[PDB]
Amino acid sequence: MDDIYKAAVEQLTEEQKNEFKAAFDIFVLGAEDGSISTKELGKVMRMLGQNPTPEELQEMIDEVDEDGSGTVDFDEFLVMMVRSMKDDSKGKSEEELSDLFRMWDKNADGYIDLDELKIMLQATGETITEDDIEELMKDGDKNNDGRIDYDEFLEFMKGVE
Repeated sequence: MDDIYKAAVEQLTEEQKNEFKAAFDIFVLGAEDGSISTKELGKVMRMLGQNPTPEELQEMIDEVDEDGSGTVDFDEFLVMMVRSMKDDSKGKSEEELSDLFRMWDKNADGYIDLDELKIMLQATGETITEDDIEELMKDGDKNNDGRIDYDEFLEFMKGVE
């Protein structure tokens, strides 16, 4: 069963790449080739903050090792990593968008206005004249709204952040 995963890995994001070498480097501890033993494959999951099950793992390799080596290589890990992702109830970017929405909305309205837009100037430092504040608002507004909602706000940063 490699195809079922090939679809998840090919559709995955660069994130999985960082989280991979990030932890992988820990096990290998900066070595030439540190293949995480299957028996440890159950520990790597717990190290990623979660409720793994090393008891079921033994049942997997017992019937099929997906290779018959006894160790965990790159592909093996990358596959298992996403293998768990399957069937879940928590996977959205909104959670992260909520944070930003607040940074650009610190009052009690829940909408990014002209005054909330200029805030960007401080987020970067100092540059351009007031025209920058008006221009921006014109690039995000003037579309029959008069203001900047969430879907409109998050959509902006989703294309430049």
